Amino acid sequence: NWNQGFNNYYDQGYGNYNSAYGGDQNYSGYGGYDYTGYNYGNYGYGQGYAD
Amino acid sequence: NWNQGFNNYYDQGYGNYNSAYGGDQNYSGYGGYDYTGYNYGNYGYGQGYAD
Amino acid sequence: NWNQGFNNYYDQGYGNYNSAYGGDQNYSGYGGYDYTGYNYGNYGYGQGYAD
Amino acid sequence: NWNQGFNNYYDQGYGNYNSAYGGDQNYSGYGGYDYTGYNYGNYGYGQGYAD
Amino acid sequence: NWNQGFNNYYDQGYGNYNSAYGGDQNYSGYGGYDYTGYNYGNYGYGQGYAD
Repeated sequence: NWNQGFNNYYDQGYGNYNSAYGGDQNYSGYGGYDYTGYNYGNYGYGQGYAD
Repeated sequence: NWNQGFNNYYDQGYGNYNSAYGGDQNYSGYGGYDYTGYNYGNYGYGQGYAD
Repeated sequence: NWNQGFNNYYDQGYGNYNSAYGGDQNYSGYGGYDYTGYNYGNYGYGQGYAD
Repeated sequence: NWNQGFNNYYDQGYGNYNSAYGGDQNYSGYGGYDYTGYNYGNYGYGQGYAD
Repeated sequence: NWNQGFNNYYDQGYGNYNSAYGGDQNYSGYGGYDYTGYNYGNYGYGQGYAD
């Protein structure tokens, strides 16, 4: 028995679920508040940043 | 038994589900509030940023 | 019995769940507040930063 | 019996759960506040930083 | 009986849970505040820093 629900959210509270059943879950994004992010990663074929 | 529901949302509360059954789930986006994001990643064939 | 729910969120409180059932969960992103992040990692085939 | 919930969050308090059932959980990201991070790691095939 | 919850967070207090059920949990990231981090580690196949 694995439980992650039965949560109550008020005002501006939120909650996100990133799940992978029978696999591997990879997280590489951004979260939080009052931040600046720059994405240059390579996820397909080639290069992300060319200098 | 895996549970992630039975949640109550009030006012401006929200919740997102990113799931992958029989596979791998990859997260590379942005979340939160009061942030600035720039996306330059390469996801297909070629390059994301050309300098 | 594994429990992670039954949480109450008020005002601007939030909570995220990154889970992987029958697999490995990899975290490489950013979190917190008042930060600046630069992503140059290589996740596919090739190189992330080309100098 | 393993418990990690029944938490109360007020104002801007938050809490994240990175879990891996039947697997290994790897953490290599950033957390906290008032920090600057640079990601150059190699997670796929090739090299992260090319000098 | 293993307990890690029943915590109260006020203002900007937070708490993160990195767990691995039936496996090994590896931590190699950054935490705290007022710090600068550089990631060059190799996590896949190849090399992290090429000089």
